Amino acid sequence: GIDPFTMTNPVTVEVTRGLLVESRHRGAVAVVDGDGKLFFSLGDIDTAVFPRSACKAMQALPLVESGAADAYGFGDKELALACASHNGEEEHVALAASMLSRAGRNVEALECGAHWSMNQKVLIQQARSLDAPTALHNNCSGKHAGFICACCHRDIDPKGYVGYEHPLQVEIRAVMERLTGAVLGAESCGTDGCSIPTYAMPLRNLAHGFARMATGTGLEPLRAKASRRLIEACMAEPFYVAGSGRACTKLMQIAPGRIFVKTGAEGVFCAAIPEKGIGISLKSEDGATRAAEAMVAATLARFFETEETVHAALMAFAAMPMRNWNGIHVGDIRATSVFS
Amino acid sequence: MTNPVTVEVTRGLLVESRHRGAVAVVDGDGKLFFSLGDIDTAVFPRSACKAMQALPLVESGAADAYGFGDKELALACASHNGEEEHVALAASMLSRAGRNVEALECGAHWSMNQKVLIQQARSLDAPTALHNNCSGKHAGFICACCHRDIDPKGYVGYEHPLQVEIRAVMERLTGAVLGAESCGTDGCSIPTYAMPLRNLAHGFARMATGTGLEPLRAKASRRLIEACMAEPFYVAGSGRACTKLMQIAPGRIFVKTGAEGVFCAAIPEKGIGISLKSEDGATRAAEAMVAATLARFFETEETVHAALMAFAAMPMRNWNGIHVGDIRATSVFSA
Ligand SMILES: [Cl-]
Ligand SMILES: [Cl-]
Ligand SMILES: [Cl-]
Ligand SMILES: [Cl-]
Ligand SMILES: [Zn+2]
Ligand SMILES: [Zn+2]
Repeated sequence: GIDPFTMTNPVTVEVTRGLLVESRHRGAVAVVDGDGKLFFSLGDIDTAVFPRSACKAMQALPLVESGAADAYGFGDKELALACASHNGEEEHVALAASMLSRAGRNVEALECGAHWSMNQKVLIQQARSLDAPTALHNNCSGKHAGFICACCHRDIDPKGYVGYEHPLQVEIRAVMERLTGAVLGAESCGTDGCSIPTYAMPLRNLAHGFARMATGTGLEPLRAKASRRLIEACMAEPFYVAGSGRACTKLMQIAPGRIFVKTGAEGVFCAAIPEKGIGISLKSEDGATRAAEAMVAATLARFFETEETVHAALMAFAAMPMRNWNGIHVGDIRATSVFS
Repeated sequence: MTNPVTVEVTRGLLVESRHRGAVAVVDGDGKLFFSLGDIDTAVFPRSACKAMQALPLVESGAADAYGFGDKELALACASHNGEEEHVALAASMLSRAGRNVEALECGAHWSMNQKVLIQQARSLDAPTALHNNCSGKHAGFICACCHRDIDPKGYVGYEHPLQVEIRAVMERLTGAVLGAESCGTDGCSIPTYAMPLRNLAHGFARMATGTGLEPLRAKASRRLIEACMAEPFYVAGSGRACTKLMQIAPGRIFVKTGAEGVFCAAIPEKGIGISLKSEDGATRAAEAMVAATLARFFETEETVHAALMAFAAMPMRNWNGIHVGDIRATSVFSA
């Protein structure tokens, strides 16, 4: 059932080995329509959680609403990259560089720092082709290029754009408060991996914000139109949101143009299904990506019970097999029956 | 019974993520010194019990016949990084028995340490079975077989004599019941048996003290525990928690990680064995937990206590080097 106020997270994902549960994850999920009505919840959807990268599409609204995306000729690939936690594959790097170039800037304008890919196969490619990663390899480089472009198009100096009272960060707080109805302030702020603010808010508000983006409900016309554009871009070019081997990219290849998903660090996922009018947010309590992936897939699957092929493809992510170094099947990562 | 929150991960002013888990600290006589959570539910030890699985290599006489020292014994007890020294040592152990890389049945994998992984990617097209974190343990298994003229082919199999012997050793050390219904296949394709954390901790306390063990098993157990503490690079490697934790108080603390958030440990001078599990399987939580549990026993040795608390409460810095939060064992470890 639905409890807006419980503080207790149920077991949402089991990891088996042999015939026994070896590890278990707890978590919380909110599913909300464009009007804010709760369709499904699990666990604590009231305590503030940090969305991390899961809200990058909300943070991309300045890039679109300012007219910068249109002025620089950005299409679906650039918008998807601005919404991305990308693998740092060379396609992502070259596209981020071209976004900066069109605004008259380069990698030196980035304030996010560098890191090696969090995808092991891409990390191996990076190690073999690079002495060290650059800021363009950072998973947030498309988001940050979007920030720099939003500033340059408006003649706002991008220097310091990560700072709490830089005009860009002022604007992003206002956007996020309006979309989500949450109160965003220093007491709920932390610093993200890319050195910008990240604001903790209840999962219910996060899901409602995505439901609004997906449906337009409660949004002024320009924000509704820009939200559609960002959601459609991510669904149209899902490699640019994540990349090779990544669950967000593959989830958005199951039912092309119909499902929006986005991961955040520490086990957050956000999602939306525009044709159903719904937004989803969730978090695995311990922060594991594998648990958040199984949870988002099991939650999405409930909306596709009438379409076997889509349902089966989503359930393949809700129940993932594990193989050891010899290829032997050893167990599975499975969403529990709370999702059924 | 719901396990308590053992580790909090903060960001800004707030707890961002939380881990639950269980810990058992048992003496050589089986008395429980300290526990958190449910220490009775069966848990897979994974690599945390490698030192128990190394007993055939020592007790059979194989280690002495092949001229093994503390480095080889530590490697037999290791989840190593697959650095060049680990690879060369596992190859050398196989060669003493008249075997080679082809005798290994564990498969190959890239290092689970990122810096070593980068070095491997730049120097190799692909890892070999020698790079597997379990290659020293498996070389030890093959040497135990060959020394006794047991055919090592199929040594991973449930009724191979080596696996029969390992079950008998581990049932004696831990008091647990091991059988097919509590068995799974581990990462290196051998059996791993789920057992209560209490029994696992008691087994390590028996290894560390000799209590309840026959003389040859007590002596071999002491040899293995001491080798690991004497050569802690060979148990794990550069950058690794198990190696650093065994460099804090040289010769005094034994630790061993297992996949899915297990740790085992022992403090021989206190007659203590330790086991624990992060319920969600996170390595970061198990590392903070083992450090905080060890710290309980060193509170009046300030330099040792401080170095253990540095693993119990770890800062997190972002890509620009800014402190963003912490990974901290909770107050239940100091209560
Ligand atoms: Cl609006
Ligand atoms: Cl994970
Ligand atoms: Cl007792
Ligand atoms: Cl015995
Ligand atoms: Zn970021
Ligand atoms: Zn192994």
